[PDB]
Amino acid sequence: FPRVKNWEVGSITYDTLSAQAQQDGPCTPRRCLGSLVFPAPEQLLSQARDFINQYYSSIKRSGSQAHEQRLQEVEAEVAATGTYQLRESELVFGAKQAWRNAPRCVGRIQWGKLQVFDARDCRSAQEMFTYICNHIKYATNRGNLRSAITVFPQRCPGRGDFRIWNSQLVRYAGYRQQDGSVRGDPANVEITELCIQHGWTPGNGRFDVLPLLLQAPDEPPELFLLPPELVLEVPLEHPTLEWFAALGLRWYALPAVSNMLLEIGGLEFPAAPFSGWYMSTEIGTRNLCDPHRYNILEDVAVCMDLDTRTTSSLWKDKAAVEINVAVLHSYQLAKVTIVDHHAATASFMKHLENEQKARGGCPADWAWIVPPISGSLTPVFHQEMVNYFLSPAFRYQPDPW
Amino acid sequence: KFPRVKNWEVGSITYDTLSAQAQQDGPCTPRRCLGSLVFPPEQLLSQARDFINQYYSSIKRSGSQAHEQRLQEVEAEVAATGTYQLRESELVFGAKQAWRNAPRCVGRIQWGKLQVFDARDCRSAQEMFTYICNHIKYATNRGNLRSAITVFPQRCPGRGDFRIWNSQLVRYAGYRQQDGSVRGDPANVEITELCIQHGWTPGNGRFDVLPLLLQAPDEPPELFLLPPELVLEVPLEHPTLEWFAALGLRWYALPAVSNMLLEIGGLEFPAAPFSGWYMSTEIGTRNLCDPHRYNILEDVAVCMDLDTRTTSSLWKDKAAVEINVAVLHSYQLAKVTIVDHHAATASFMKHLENEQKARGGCPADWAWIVPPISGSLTPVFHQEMVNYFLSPAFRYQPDPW
Ligand code: HEM
Ligand code: HEM
Ligand SMILES: CNCc1cc(-c2cc(C)cc(N)n2)cc(C(F)(F)F)c1
Ligand SMILES: CNCc1cc(-c2cc(C)cc(N)n2)cc(C(F)(F)F)c1
Ligand SMILES: C[C@H](O)[C@H](O)[C@H]1CNc2nc(N)[nH]c(=O)c2N1
Ligand SMILES: C[C@H](O)[C@H](O)[C@H]1CNc2nc(N)[nH]c(=O)c2N1
Ligand SMILES: [Cl-]
Ligand SMILES: [Cl-]
Ligand SMILES: [Gd+3]
Ligand SMILES: [Gd+3]
Ligand SMILES: [Gd+3]
Ligand SMILES: [Zn+2]
Repeated sequence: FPRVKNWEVGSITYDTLSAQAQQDGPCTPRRCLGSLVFPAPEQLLSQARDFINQYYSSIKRSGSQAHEQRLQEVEAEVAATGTYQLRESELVFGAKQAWRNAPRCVGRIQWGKLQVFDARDCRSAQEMFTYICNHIKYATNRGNLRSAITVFPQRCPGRGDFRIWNSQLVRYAGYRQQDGSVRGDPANVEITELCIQHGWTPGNGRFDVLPLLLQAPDEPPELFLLPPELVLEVPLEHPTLEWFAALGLRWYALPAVSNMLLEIGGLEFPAAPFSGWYMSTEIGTRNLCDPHRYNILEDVAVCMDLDTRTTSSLWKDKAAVEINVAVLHSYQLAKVTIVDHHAATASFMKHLENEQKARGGCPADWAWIVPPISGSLTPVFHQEMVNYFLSPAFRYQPDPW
Repeated sequence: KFPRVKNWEVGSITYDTLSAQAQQDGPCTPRRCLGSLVFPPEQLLSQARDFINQYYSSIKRSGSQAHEQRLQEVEAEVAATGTYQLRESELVFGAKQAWRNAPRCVGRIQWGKLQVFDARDCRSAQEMFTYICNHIKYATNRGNLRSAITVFPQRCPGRGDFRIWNSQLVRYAGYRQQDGSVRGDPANVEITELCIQHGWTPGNGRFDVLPLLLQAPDEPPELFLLPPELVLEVPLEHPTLEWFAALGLRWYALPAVSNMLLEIGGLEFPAAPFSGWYMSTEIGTRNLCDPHRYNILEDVAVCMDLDTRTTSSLWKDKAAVEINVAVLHSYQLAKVTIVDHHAATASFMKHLENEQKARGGCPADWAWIVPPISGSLTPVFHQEMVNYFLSPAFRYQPDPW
């Protein structure tokens, strides 16, 4: 059992939960690949059996009458149909556990507070869009954001997958330019090209909200525009740098990841978009300051009158701090839920403590948990962490194109 | 079997073929990644043979006269004595390789430029002290710092070992109180209590340079007051925050790690202090702002009149940046070599590209290469890395008590 130290306090714990790590990661004793971004009925049965065991533990009915009945039921159904169906309460529990198990998620203190929308009866891409609009409406909640997941029908033999082609429900277009630059978000060049290639009439702004490409089984993807008033956005201003508003920067309220696969008890939900609220560094630091994203850092430092001809002035660090201040100020002014990296990492420390008592450990990916600015100012920097894969889980999956 | 390694800022891909050589198993398994953990008789000939082959390939002299001859001499030496002595040039080449192979070292672009003082004829703590003193003065060089290592005698069976008890050659005292808490550096409370217990008269201050505890084989250590004119220190001031000087902060010029064990070709040097120059975040972020170190962050933020009542003002981030500015400015004013984390990480990316061409990869520990402030503002953040152990190497070792 790995010994885990907190270097700020001196605390020492043992991650006994990692011993139950089901699937295998990318590291070996020869080489750690922890920094890489992207590292049969009998086996369906053992995964299902384990998840059902998990579910009946959570309802304090382990080894009980209903527990055996469910195990027998699922085996009977896998024997008869090659698969099985989750009960509604199992789906809710499994979606929460998948969030709880997600090693790169700093917001997991919230894991038990998740609204699960059961769209497993969804029939078409048109119904899928309605479900998604309802998800967006509920989760946004006029700025008082609520964590939610909508679960579309599971992968099943004989039919194609439901897929949302967009990586998030809200994404800004990225248009390749006349010279070769990107106008808008360069992370979204590919999905933007697909939307146009699928009949979308592009804009030419820097913050054009993309349409959804929604794929019903064995169907080409279908284009759906989001009603402008469903997509809550936050114009970005800075509390003391009045010129900052003239940058015309915006970001959207709702982080809704839509391209990940939800795996529960061996069943796979390739379309299961989930959303919470932002941590300000995702926007201020990564989306706005990554060189390959909006890349505003130098322009902001220039406007700040910082000396950008030498690195030792720390103009990059000063400008990024003020971009993050602007993000926090702007979301608070708009009354849109947002958490700064200090509050978020402090709450994650409480999550690790809760999880140590609850399960004997917590899967955590240090390099993703530590914020991209001011890392060692947050308590998670000084916390050793053990990264491993538990199921139920959210998994990356190939793009459908 | 050759890890794909992507740089996410540029999109470029390489393969780490060098990882195929990793001798010492790291702490990770397919089951769980332990990458964030700080600290996770003829065997001698295999490592000697290997290291000798490394030497002769590096000088384009593999499979030619002097190579074979040297292979026999170590073979005969170990047969006749159970160990061997490194040639001068091999001690040199081995020290540079252990530095080159140090996965957590961001300054490895400098690995070819290293001054190696051969102290293998040393005998007694008095001899150590003048060797250490020669090193310190050469390395300090009136503030024009020069990377150096002094290699005290290797380890042999049946006889005690040379050890420096201090973790660094320059450490500040840590004094407990009428209330447990510490004045000075809390990192060094332990060695501070050993020095006092071995006869040193404790000062009262927050920046008393500790005396050295030097240990000749099979002897209790001997205290040594470092010549005060040989410990170059930098008073910390800020270029525009006039009151920053009044905080009385200082740091020393020379980072000289003196508790690590140098291993070359099977031989072990438990006393081999190496030094370079500081990266500014080490002082300004970790040493001065860690909660368990000097923990000055709130004191500077009070002086900057920052709103410390709400974490979302990012007052921690602002105070941290100014402390780092103060470090860089002070060292540059004192004309003491220092490198900021932007220059240091840009140089490390150049080092990665060089090493890719030279050796087919580079052991790099992402969590330590990425600086503790403004992580994603530096290029190494966006560089995937592979971590593994190559020989020769610097290894951690137990405290000699
Ligand atoms: C409630 C507020 C939430 C916050 C503040 C938050 C925070 C974060 C952040 C900052 C990341 C890293 C993103 C990046 O840097 O690209 C992340 C990843 C992630 N989050 Fe959360 N999140 C929240 C809610 C949720 C919810 C509701 C779910 C699912 C039910 C979820 C599941 C995930 C997953 C799966 C990842 C990727 C994890 C991995 O690959 O291991 N999060 N989260
Ligand atoms: C010349 C300027 C140098 C700079 C700026 C530099 C920078 C650094 C930094 C920032 C660390 C991280 C330590 C920490 O944060 O606790 C480090 C670690 C380390 N440095 Fe360097 N360093 C330099 C030279 C050297 C030299 C000359 C040697 C040895 C000959 C060396 C060997 C090491 C080793 C062995 C580690 C720990 C590696 C590990 O445990 O994997 N460095 N260095
Ligand atoms: C930072 N933008 C990209 C990104 C954001 C998020 C994310 C997701 C949620 C629910 C909240 C939040 N605050 N963030 C999750 C991921 C991924 F891919 F890891 F799941 C990626
Ligand atoms: C700031 N932490 C103290 C610390 C500093 C350094 C270090 C060493 C050298 C030669 C240069 C530098 N700039 N730093 C190396 C280590 C260790 F032990 F990891 F090797 C620890
Ligand atoms: C290459 C490196 O692993 C990559 O840039 C990672 C590092 N840590 C991260 N952490 C978070 N939260 N989000 C990210 O996108 C990344 N990117
Ligand atoms: C727990 C965590 O691994 C630990 O705090 C590490 C993280 N990265 C680091 N990186 C550097 N350069 N120095 C350090 O001391 C640490 N500490
Ligand atoms: Cl995002
Ligand atoms: Cl240090
Ligand atoms: Gd003004
Ligand atoms: Gd302009
Ligand atoms: Gd006043
Ligand atoms: Zn690992």
